Amino acid sequence: AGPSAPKLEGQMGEDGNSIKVNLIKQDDGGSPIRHYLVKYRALASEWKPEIRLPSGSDHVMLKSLDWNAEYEVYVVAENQQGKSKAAHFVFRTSAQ
Repeated sequence: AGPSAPKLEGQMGEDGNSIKVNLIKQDDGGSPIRHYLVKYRALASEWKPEIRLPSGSDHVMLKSLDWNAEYEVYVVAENQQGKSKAAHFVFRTSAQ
């Protein structure tokens, strides 16, 4: 039970490996949502030191990743009355 997994919109910075993951909400039940659990990995190493967002954020970010590499970002959310499944955002970095 609980909210539905967030929708992750991808904004890539012209730096080549600067990634902003925007967390769009849709169904929670009056938005009783609490922060996000964000963990991501690349096509080289898995699960990097994950991060927990503030209690009610808008996005999560990662900077200075491997060039010409693929990345997987998994974002879970918490809610007053339980947890909300993980949504998966996938992208690739630019070339150095």
